[PDB]
This record gives sequence, structure tokens and C-alpha cells, in this order.
Amino acid sequence: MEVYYTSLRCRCVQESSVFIPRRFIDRIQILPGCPRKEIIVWKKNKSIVCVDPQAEWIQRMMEVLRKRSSSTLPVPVFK
Repeated sequence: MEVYYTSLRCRCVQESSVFIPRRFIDRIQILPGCPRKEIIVWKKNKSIVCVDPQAEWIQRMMEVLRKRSSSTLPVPVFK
């Protein structure tokens, strides 16, 4: 799915829902002036893609990355 936004307030005018495998992704920006949330994917081949925030795969990948930023911490020590 591809969505086009006549709106002039957001930098993402065109969003895609097509799956982007994790191995080709460098980084993902989350933007909560623009009245809607944006997810901008920086691919490993220097291209940029705005992603449909409602796509299932991107919600699943974000859940994984958020759960991992607390799972590779050093193991605390007590007493």
C-alpha cells in the first residue's frame, strides 16, 4: 500500500506499507506542526522511506527494538 498526503504540514508526503527487512535498515526516526506520527526509515543503501505507521511489520519491529534497548544492559550487582 502507498498513501499520498496533499497536506503541507508534514515532511512525509508519501508513505509506504511495504515490508523492509531489518538487515537493510540503518535507522528509524519516530516523529510524534505535523498532525500525524511519522516513521522515516533510513536504508543501508542511502535511500529514505516514510512508512505507514499502521503497517503491522513496522509495529512489530519497533516493539522488538524497544524491548532490546533494556535487554543488553550490564547485569546489576548488589551488596
